Amino acid sequence: ADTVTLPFANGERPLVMYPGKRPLIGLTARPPQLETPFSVFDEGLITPNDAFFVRYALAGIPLEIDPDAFRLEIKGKVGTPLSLSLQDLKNDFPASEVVAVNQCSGNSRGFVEPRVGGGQLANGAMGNARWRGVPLKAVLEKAGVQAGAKQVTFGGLDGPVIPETPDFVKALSIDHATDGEVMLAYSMNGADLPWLNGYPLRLVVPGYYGTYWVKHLNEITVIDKEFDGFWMKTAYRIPDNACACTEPGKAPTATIPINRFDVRSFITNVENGASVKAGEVPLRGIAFDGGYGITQVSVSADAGKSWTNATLDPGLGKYSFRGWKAVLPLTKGDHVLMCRATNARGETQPMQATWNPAGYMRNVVEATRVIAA
Amino acid sequence: APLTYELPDETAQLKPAPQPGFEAAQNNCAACHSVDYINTQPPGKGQAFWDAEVQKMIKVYHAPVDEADAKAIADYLAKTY
Ligand code: HEC
Ligand code: MSS
Repeated sequence: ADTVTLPFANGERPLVMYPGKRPLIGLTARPPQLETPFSVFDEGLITPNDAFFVRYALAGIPLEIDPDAFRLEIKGKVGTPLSLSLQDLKNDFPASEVVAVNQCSGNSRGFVEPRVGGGQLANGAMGNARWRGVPLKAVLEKAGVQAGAKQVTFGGLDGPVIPETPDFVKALSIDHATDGEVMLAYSMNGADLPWLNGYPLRLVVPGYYGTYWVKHLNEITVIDKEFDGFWMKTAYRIPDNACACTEPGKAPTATIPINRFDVRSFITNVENGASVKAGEVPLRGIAFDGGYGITQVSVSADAGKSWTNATLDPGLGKYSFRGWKAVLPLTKGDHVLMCRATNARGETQPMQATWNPAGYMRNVVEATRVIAA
Repeated sequence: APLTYELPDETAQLKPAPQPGFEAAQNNCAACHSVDYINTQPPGKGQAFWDAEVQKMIKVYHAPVDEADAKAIADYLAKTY
């Protein structure tokens, strides 16, 4: 039936409908991987549950869950091992909330040049939601972390089809896990987690790439060494340098795990070749970073020759999409519109795209050609 | 009762080709994941790309593919995609 075409080579995808979801861009069926149509980001600041993107590494996702039998296990280098029900979590601990962007490591990989292998995503593998749950800090304090603790590993209900394939397990440093922001989220936008977004419980790691946000989370292990599981040691690595980048075609000499978002911004109310009325053209869109706050968003209508200051919306917190609005004088004819954001620690977007072998962390200044009449 | 989730039908198929690697890819490349993983890769990447993809499936994810089939699959893919 319905298809879309993403604007890169071999960009054709089916529009697919999953239970509880609107039609989305189908990347893969087994495991399910769904990208959000770009138009959704112009609908409002919080991404709806039924539009939220889905990424999974392994096909053995859970398809039947009894929320009453479900237990989160807390173990390893702790005083008291814990076995917690969802009712335990909701009753015995105080709740927190955070509005936070979840974005895949590989968001926008389809735009990387030269093209690289992996999930060929446009910019729709990101979303912003109100998350509610228990700060991991409080669960870990109850277990009683031992001095000696270095890292916390996180595992979920999903599993590899073939037992030899490495099971999806991630790690955070102990001081990160106990920071008060890392959350055990049982709620997304005031509802239970959509199935494919990790029902009944997921890790939320504000300002960090999505790979850490472990879904169907059932196993937390405090360890006193570095975790050398495959999804930390081999997968999700970036070049160990300031641009997280190498010369096109070159492998890095040193790598580190992907960590915190770089600064991004988009224009959401217009897309390539849109018609606008010559004169005062109203633009709007979004910006986000790794939790330092957006300081400003500049807009350009002459492909980056000159810049206008956008007006920032009232914010929903440092981890949320930050909205912005601008009105630009446009003469009749062609214009290449750009936006560029900078954050409170002075990070900004490069004008020219960088590259790495994985196609991770793209944040180049986005250009949108419009026609003013 | 538990809650359950109903996935829609899987419809992704490999492009048919006369090469023997087509059949071999059908028998080896759909066991862990759908083949839309292959269909959606960047186009015209060539021999080295697909050789590396196939080898990674075998060495890292432990796909039970033998050497003759690995070559056949990689050649089919580099020629077809
Ligand atoms: C289980 C042992 C596998 C078999 C059999 C094959 N592959 Fe696979 N593949 C496997 C995993 C765990 C993943 C990661 C999926 C994710 O969502 O991260 C993949 C992915 C791919 C891809 C996507 C690009 C990439 O990550 O490298 C491609 C193009 C791919 N696989 C191709 C492929 C082929 C050609 C196979 C037959 C030799 C094959 N896969 C079998 C695991 C497994
Ligand atoms: N359990 C689990 N979890 C998990 C997984 C898997 O596979 N599994 N994935 C990741 C990723 S990788 Mo890349 O970096 S992004 C991502 C995220 C997403 O989310 P959503 O799906 O909800 O959206 O998730 C996360 N989590």
